[PDB]
Amino acid sequence: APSGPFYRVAGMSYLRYSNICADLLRNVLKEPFKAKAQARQAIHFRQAPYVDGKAGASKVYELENGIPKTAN
Amino acid sequence: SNQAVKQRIRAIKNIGKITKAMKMVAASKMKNAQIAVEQSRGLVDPFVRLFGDFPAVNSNKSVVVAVTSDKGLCGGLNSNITKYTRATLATTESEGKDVVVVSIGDKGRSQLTRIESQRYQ
Amino acid sequence: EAAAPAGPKEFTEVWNKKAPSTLIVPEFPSNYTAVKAVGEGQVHGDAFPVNFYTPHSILSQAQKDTVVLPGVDGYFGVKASHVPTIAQLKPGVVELHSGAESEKFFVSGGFAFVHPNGVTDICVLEAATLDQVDPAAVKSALAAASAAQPTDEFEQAANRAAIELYSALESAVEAKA
Amino acid sequence: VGLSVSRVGSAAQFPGMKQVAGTLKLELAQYREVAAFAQFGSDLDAATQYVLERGARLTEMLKQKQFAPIPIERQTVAVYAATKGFLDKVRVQDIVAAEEAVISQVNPAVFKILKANGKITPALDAHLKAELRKVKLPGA
Amino acid sequence: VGLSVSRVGSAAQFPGMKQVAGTLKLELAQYREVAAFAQFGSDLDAATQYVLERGARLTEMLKQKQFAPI
Amino acid sequence: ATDLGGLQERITTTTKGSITSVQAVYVPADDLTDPAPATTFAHLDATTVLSRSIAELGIYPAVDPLDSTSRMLNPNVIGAEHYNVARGVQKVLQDYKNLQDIIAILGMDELSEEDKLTVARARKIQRFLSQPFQVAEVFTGTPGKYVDLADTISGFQGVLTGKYDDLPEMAFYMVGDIKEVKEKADKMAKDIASRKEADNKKVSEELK
Amino acid sequence: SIAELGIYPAVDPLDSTSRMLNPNVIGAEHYNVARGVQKVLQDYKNLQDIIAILGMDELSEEDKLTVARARKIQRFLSQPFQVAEVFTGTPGKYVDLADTISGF
Amino acid sequence: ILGMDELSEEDKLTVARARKIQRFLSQPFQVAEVFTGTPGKYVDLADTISGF
Amino acid sequence: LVPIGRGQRELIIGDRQTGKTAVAIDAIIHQKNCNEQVPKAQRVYCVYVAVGQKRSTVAQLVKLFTQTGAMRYTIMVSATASDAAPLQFLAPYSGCAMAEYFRDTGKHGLIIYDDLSKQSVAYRQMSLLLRRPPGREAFPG
Amino acid sequence: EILVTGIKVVDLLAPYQRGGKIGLFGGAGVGKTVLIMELINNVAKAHGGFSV
Ligand SMILES: Nc1ncnc2c1ncn2[C@@H]1O[C@H](COP(=O)(O)OP(=O)(O)OP(=O)(O)O)[C@@H](O)[C@H]1O
Ligand SMILES: Nc1ncnc2c1ncn2[C@@H]1O[C@H](COP(=O)(O)OP(=O)(O)O)[C@@H](O)[C@H]1O
Ligand SMILES: [Mg+2]
Ligand SMILES: [Mg+2]
Repeated sequence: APSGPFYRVAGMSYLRYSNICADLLRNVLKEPFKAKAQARQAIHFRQAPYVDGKAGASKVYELENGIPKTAN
Repeated sequence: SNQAVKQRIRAIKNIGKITKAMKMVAASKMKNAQIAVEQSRGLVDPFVRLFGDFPAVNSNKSVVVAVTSDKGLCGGLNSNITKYTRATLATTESEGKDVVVVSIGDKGRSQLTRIESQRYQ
Repeated sequence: EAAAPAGPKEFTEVWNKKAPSTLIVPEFPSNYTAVKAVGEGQVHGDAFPVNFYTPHSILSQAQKDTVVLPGVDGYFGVKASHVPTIAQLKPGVVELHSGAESEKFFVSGGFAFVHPNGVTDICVLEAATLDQVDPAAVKSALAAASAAQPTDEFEQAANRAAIELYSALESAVEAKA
Repeated sequence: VGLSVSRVGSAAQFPGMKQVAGTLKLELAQYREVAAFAQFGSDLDAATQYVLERGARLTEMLKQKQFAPIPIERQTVAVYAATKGFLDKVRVQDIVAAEEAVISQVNPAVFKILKANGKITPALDAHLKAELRKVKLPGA
Repeated sequence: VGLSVSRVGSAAQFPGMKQVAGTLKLELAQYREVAAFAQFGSDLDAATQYVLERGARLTEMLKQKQFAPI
Repeated sequence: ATDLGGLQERITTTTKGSITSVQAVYVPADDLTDPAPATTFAHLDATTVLSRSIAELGIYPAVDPLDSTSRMLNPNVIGAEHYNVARGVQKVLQDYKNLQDIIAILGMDELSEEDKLTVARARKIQRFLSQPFQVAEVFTGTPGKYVDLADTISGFQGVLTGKYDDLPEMAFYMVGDIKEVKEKADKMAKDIASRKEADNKKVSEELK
Repeated sequence: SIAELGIYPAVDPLDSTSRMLNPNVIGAEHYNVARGVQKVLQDYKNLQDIIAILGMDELSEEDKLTVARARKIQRFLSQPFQVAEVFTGTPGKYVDLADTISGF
Repeated sequence: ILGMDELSEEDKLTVARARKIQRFLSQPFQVAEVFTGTPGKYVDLADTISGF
Repeated sequence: LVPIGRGQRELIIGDRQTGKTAVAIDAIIHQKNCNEQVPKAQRVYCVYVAVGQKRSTVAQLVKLFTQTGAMRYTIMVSATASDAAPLQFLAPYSGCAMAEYFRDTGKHGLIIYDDLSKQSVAYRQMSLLLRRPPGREAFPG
Repeated sequence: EILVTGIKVVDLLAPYQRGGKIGLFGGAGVGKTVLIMELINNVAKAHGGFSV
């Protein structure tokens, strides 16, 4: 449907595109410096849609390999 | 009779060991996480230099997030911004507009779903 | 038209009516930034303040005389008073110059502003100096990238990003001066 | 340890113990002030975790089974093997072999010289430090 | 309830009550074992909270008036 | 017990006359378990235990609401509406007493939002039990307040239901009725506006 | 306080002592599982001070394991009695000696 | 819990003062000089006040 | 929760004005509701022993028993606070002997020794004045 | 029968019987003479009989 850059027409937001390029730079570093890469790459949080003001939902992320490059 | 006050003294004595250990745990964490906050302060500067800072804008839809804590021994932090949430939320919403209230940290999901439950998504 | 002037010192007037006086006025991020864009200055010659940033690291806040940025329409240099520019950057080498010296960070993307008061800001997400990259992993990654082409458009958007970043990194390590 | 006193003190103890147990009771006293930090997960200033792992292996140096008293020269070596830093920094699954392995593998001449002199001389701790590093425990 | 014991237990109460007061006696103990953890209020995995709404509905069951025995 | 019981059994209402006796009982070193106050407790219809720690808060009369009892506090004697707001006032004051050491060693920041309403209401009714006396007006200066019975039952319905969560805690302190807390909550906000009132200058009086 | 958790027989596992608790009498494998149980039960008694302040969620799974094991051991020291079936309802159990050493 | 580095200027002059006040509260004794070598000092009150 | 039995001794213990008499009064009131219902031999004959109480509390309690009809099955022994110390000492035994008539003849009794903590104080007064040597809290041995 | 005293904590939580025994338990300086003088001030003037 939409227009814009190649990520934006593929449903990919800018924050996911610029993070996919970000960790792909971190994957090819030297091992003294790649040790400091998966520290700031790991995503560890959980979310819950509150559709009612009453209860939550689910969706928990334990990704230590970065932002999901797969579809969403 | 006289043993109840003796082992209650044992209760308060090592609570004074717990909360003195916990204060240094939080002081070591505040020390090493202080330099990460100094680094991230740089990148917020080019955007208010470029896009400005316009709080009192008229919208039809607005997402307000409240960044609270997760564990709750912080003592007057997560309650203070839920005062500052509604002090900021009500002063900007008089146009009959939509509002989504989000919280980061589950001390807000215990605190904001009873003061703003209709707008908590 | 400018008939609706929002702002930080104008937020206080609506906030002294509906919000109680028990709470002091909430802070705003402009109260922590000394440097702005529309108030002129900061050049006074041939140097201009350059602020190179990742979200995790302030890489420079010094004053340089030439900044070479990898824009999406190609590399471009920024001298002392460049035209005000919001330039989207592609994967490439940000090159800082103060004189005879040069530091070459390879960035992953992310914009670069030049402001009407001559200040400039480079806003990237990952900036690796080229001596922190080993080239043996780079060509084995582009060969892993430009081979597998799934028909899902979310992956070929990620594949084009992998192709564009690893190619510019390969040419960044063969272009030693 | 904090409540047990000796008013005679170190003036009536073994001189080979007096130079070794002087730092033993200080590092056990540091361990008592950091005793609440032992139950924590969020580590502290590895200057306090240095106390906490060394102190908690110093208390195991003072455990002892019933109706088996130890000669004094075998105690001063086993406290030398914990106060001078020869501690079980190996992952401490292997306690049953390595606990008694000091006095059983270190050769018995260093107990005869320590008993007859009553003191770890400079000519002896160099062989104590030589003997302490060649502890075999090869089943582990 | 945590301090009031009886030496007889069974065979000295109503047999109909003995079927329904057995699941009252321990279920009030599950109410008291967690009431010393009602200051944090995180009420995890909906178990230490579920006994709170049922344990509070059993103590209000036993409240009764004066000079009106049932 | 038989000396005190010999004296206290003579003070009764008989069929030919009533004695409404009010006795002050001294507890000897603030020990209510001392054998002379403990013996007297069984001889009375209404005990009003006064507390040294309530008086150190400044609440006068220093009556412990969770230690004072009466045989009249029965719904078949005083009516069910007066009785129910007495037992609800004693319910939230006991719930505030159960929180008294969590609020001490952890502060009010860690209570629930339904227990911070318990604390704020019970901190209001223990100021609203306070009252100025017509015999204490000499040494306190404030005039005494006689409160009628229906003004107390209706006033303590309101702090329990939540009709006066707006008002500050100190507006309830040392006032007679629930009318007087509203007329003191105004005066506490007339007074913080009176800092900006006027600049008092005394002019030209040296020759008058 | 053992009985008020509903654990019966309400034996304090620490305050109980015997002359037979000796590896020269009952053997070194009966002895070490007795001392191993009292070690994890004393460790749980020293952790319940900080659990009521924190919540037993940050103990980093070496003291979450010694809580989870000691809480199983407190229940596994309880036992139905044959003389107590007439007021609790469940039939009593005789446990043999080898069947409680290997079970613990 | 924080460190000697971030102490204030008027809060680390007192630390440099109180550290040498408490050194100058110590004193060698004449009765202890028979086994410690350093001779003992009798300090008058006029020299104690001005010295502090 | 705490089920009583027919020959069982059950203590009602608490502080002052916690409802100890009220539990025992509700027992006696409830037996009158059951005695008009059971066949003639499961009837329970209550005895209230009022030791050390004031005399107006006892009359306030007889008034509750005759207006309930519980006074048809109830004996009330009352050695009040004005009575001599050997009368309050002896009134639990006087009331138990009256209640043992029903136990020894095939019927069922229910005795309430209200303030058995006040019998021991009356017995302590006798023993200290017979110059028997005192013990814990000056009680007799 | 109730005896109203005009005191909020007395009329609400522990009401006084019109012909009953009333105790004011106190610990030297807590106010049980000021309370008993206020009861003289409040109920003795409204009483029709004789005070002692
Ligand atoms: N179930 C109940 N519901 C409501 N009120 C009750 C209940 N039980 C007792 N009360 C009230 O509690 C007060 C104290 O009760 P009671 O006199 O039975 O206790 P007590 O301990 O025997 O007193 P004392 O110590 O004076 O002998 C009484 O005024 C009574 O009306
Ligand atoms: N209702 C009250 N209002 C103000 N102050 C009071 C009140 N009751 C007592 N006080 C203070 O408490 C003190 C004790 O008074 P008093 O009743 O004479 O002592 P006691 O209770 O020991 O007989 C008085 O000096 C008075 O200052
Ligand atoms: Mg009674
Ligand atoms: Mg007086």
